Amino acid sequence: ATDKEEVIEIVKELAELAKQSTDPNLVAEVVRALTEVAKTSTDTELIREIIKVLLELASKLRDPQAVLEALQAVAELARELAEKTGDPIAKECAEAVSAAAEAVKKAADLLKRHPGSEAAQAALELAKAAAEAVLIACLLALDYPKSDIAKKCIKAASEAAEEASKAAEEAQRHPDSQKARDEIKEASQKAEEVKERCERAQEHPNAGWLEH
Repeated sequence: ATDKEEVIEIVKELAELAKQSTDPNLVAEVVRALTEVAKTSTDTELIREIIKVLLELASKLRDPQAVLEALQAVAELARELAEKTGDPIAKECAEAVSAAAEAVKKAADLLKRHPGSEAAQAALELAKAAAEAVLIACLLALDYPKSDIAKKCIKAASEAAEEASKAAEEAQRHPDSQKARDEIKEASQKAEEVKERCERAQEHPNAGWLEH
């Protein structure tokens, strides 16, 4: 623990390095390593910050296995962070992430079985959009746990995760239904708007790449 900011700078190098690698084993190690630090740290703000790095990483990983691995880790640390801080939102975020990962896993599994089912393609898109909404909503929940914006965007993003799971259920039953495709796509647009509305609410640091 040379310094709280130092370790924070360390994980970012690991996070950025995780995105650059094209080998799945090395990425899984980065998650496990990032998960170990937070699992051993007694500094909630350090844990909180590490989760934020994991949220952004899941957004940028291009391997489905690595994404789910990132979402699982976020769920784990978020649940631990909620118990420590006794903060309910951290629990809410943890549940929403798990709901999001599950729908993604369900939809991706289905599409593999019916690669030509447009309704199945629509279901995966909804699960992806729902997941992104959860990621952005968790980021607000962690930064502004007291804000009502975070309360609303977590409730909506959580809602999108339940719909994403229901869409995968109907799609499996009716892989050949155009109506089911249209409904899922309609629900997908709503979830995408949630993500965009919540993203606009977050405040980023006025620190350009060149300054740091």
